[PDB]
Amino acid sequence: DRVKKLINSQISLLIGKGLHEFDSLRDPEVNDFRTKMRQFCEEAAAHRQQLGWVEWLQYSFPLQLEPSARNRALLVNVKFEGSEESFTFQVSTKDMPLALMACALRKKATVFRQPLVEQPEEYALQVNGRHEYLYGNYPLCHFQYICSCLHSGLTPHLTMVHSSSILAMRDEQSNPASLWSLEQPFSIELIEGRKVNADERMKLVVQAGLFHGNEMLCKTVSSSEVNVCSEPVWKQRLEFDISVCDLPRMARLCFALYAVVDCPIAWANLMLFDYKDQLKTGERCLYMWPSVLLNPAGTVRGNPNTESAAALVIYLPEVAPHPVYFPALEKILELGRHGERGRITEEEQLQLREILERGELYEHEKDLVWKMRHEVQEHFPEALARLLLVTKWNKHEDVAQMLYLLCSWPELPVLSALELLDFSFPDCYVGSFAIKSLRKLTDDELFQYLLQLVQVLKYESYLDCELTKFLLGRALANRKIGHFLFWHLRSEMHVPSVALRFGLIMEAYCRGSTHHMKVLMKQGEALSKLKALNDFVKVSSQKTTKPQTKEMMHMCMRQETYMEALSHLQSPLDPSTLLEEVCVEQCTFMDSKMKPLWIMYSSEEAGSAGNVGIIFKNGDDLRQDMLTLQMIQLMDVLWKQEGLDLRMTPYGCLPTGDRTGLIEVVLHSDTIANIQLNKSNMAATAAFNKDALLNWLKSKNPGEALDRAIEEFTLSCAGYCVATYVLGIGDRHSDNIMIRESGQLFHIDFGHFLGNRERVPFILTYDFVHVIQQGKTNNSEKFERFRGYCERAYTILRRHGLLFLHLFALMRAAGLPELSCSKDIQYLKDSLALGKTEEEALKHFRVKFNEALRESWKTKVN
Ligand SMILES: O=S(=O)(Nc1cc(-c2ccccc2)cnc1Cl)c1ccccc1
Repeated sequence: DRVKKLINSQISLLIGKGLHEFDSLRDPEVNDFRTKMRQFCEEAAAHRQQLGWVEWLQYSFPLQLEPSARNRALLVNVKFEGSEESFTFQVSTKDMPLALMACALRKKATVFRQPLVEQPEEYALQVNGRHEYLYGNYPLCHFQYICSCLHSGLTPHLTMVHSSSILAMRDEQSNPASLWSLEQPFSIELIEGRKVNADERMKLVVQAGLFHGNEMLCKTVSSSEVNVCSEPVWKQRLEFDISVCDLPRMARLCFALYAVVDCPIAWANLMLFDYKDQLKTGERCLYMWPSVLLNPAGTVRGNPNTESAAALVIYLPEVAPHPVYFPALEKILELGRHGERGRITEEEQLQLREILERGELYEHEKDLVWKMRHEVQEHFPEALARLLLVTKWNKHEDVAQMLYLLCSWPELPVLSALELLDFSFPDCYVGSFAIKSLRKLTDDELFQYLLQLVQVLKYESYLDCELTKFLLGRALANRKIGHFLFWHLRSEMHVPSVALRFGLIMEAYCRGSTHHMKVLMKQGEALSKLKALNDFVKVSSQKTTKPQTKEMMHMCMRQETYMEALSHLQSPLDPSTLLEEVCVEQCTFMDSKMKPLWIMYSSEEAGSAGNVGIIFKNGDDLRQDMLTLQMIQLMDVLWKQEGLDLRMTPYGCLPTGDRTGLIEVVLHSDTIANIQLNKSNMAATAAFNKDALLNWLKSKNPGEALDRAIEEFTLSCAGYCVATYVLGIGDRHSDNIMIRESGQLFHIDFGHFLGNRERVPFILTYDFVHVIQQGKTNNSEKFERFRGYCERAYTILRRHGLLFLHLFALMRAAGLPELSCSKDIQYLKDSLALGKTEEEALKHFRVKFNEALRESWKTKVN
């Protein structure tokens, strides 16, 4: 009672929408989702509270392993929980956590003078001051943390945590106690319009279309030209060239209101069948969306702003004296079960094999694929997507035959399934099949494609769908998936077209984890304080000097409310990272337009690893930066899987709200511009500006350490050269290129990509060529090693080109201005040269790299 009320108020606060607003809609679809998903999520919670302690570690602290894992001597520091005493010992990189734990237990038994009761099977290793653990049958070098410690030269710091301490964690965090006979053409009545705004010199026209995804089910139909006014009256029948029996389940009726002398005013879409498969009848008031002509990919829910929105009043006629439902799967299978099998020649079989292993088709090739659909199922099951595109979705008998084959179709690889989630495959059985083939995704693969799967939610026609249930069950079984599902949904609550669906998904999730809701509320409280702090800085910076604005910012941070809200939270960029004590004296802001905040933290328990920073940005849209950074991280994963480590810096970037988000601070790094300022009285002051970077690296890496710093520079430079080329990242200058003290180079501020439209050439800078060449004019041994790294990295990506295309195609749903149409994805097809052999593509890359070298020489000549 009292606790249910508190939880409801806490969910309302967290999701940024009062739960009463869901009830105020008196919508049965909203109500059924809330009830079904509350039940499904609470069952997930009860399953969790009973997990074994190692399974609970898999839930809460999923393993962070090196892509390769999916000899060498090592020093490790181990302490036991609650002890100020630690033990430093030598293990091998090939040793398993259990060997290290048994070594720590022998040390404790000798130091505490007792033959211990505890066995190493009773413990897990926590990374000090982090929500990260090392457990399982994996050598130590396979863990991201150990791998990171080895490369940086730092000593791993671990805590032996007993099964009883993990079980106390689990307990503390528990939840509190018949259509086919209807042959008449499809038709509607266009009654009237309301709240219409347009030039009175013009006329109003309503264009109407019937769609199955992106494809027209028949020709579009227009109303008559009526004079422009606030309340236009049509009262006319619009008839389509499609029988009511041929309407597919996922048929959408799309509208566009416009003014003619073309002038787009608004658009609205609706599904012809409801969420309970009933064919819609009666009057419908369609609260239209402003047009930026038909928009089939647009949401099928009305504009919530009923006070200002233009509205179309339509009538769906009563086609039968009884409710008509879409036929059940059993009746569809019955109809599709019958149909002649393909009996063709070996030559016509060779023409079919040529096109199925090939990508648009000619009409005769379509009729052949459809004829040979049984052979597609039995010998080319990965060509399901081609066959689905040749199916005539506007003929219920052809759809029945396709659906019969699909229900016996073998499970497809993850790559094929991601393609099948595209809006070009709108059928709910195709969608269900795609999800079934994605269930085999590992948590690491799911995490990698989470952003795209969340965007796919904007294509969903109904609230209760297989994709939401899949995403919810996977989020409730893995805290890190849960974390990022919440934030991707939360960051779009200011968008009216998704606020309902997203708010309901977050409510359902919260029912499944009360503790995690409170952890996320703490993150929201910090973000709330950061926004108020940033507004103060924006105002102050325009009136006083930077050291004055910085002092006032510190004073505001020093307030009890800010110190409490800003300290002891999980990072929204990484729930493994704990943001403990805010280091006020170290906090600052950037001189740029939006004045982003630089917030520093420290943790005594994590030591050096607890020294972390976050950038809070308000005023810019960070979605494209996040997508680019995720794509670079995917490149890094793919290269490491072929044994190529290009020493990339895929730092965190997370939109959290309306033009609001966080960026991970990469410590011990500076921009090329600051280094190239060539300031006097510094360790890097150069005779020639070209020496500055190398002198800076020399000062950070004394003696023998320079060699490895030049090598890290070369590797990351090859990785970023390929990544910016493939992704079309332009506007690259000295202030958006950074360098780490280790020698690693990385890119920041990714506002423009995919050539944005001017095709971006491969980029080579003489300042970077100089470091690669170890400060020598001619050093083709070092330069050509660099070109080899570029070529190897490029050819690895091309081999996974389809994965990038499928993910970028899913991202079209994001609404990013630079990722709107097929032209934007043409850029990625061209940069990866996928319509070529590896020989023709490598030849082409060599032409572009040599062209970039000749361009770079225009700077070398001087
Ligand atoms: O305004 S900023 O603070 N935004 C930003 C900073 C970083 C960043 C990340 C890891 C270390 C360091 C800076 C990444 N992306 C962006 Cl858009 C910035 C700082 C320095 C140069 C230019 C822009």
